[PDB]
Amino acid sequence: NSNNLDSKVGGNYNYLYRLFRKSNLKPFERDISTEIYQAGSTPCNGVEG
Amino acid sequence: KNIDGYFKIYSKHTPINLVRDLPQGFSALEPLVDLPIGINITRFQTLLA
Repeated sequence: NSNNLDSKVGGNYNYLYRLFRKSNLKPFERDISTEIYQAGSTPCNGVEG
Repeated sequence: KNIDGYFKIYSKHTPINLVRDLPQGFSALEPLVDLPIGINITRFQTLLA
């Protein structure tokens, strides 16, 4: 645990993760692309949809 | 070769005497360099002088 080390009362928002992604990944792979994932059947471009 | 984040470099240098063609012969390939990089690679280009 690292509760007292980095967690702040304002909420340590530096700890990010990929929650939405098109497919499962192969072992030993990393991804840093940040494109907006079409979670619905409609396509969407720009900055949000 | 690129398998599981691992880039394998095998080589053989040979003195020859031929102007255009690929000769018929047999000599195995010793491994030279492994690199534990971890990139998804799809294309490659050689570079001349």
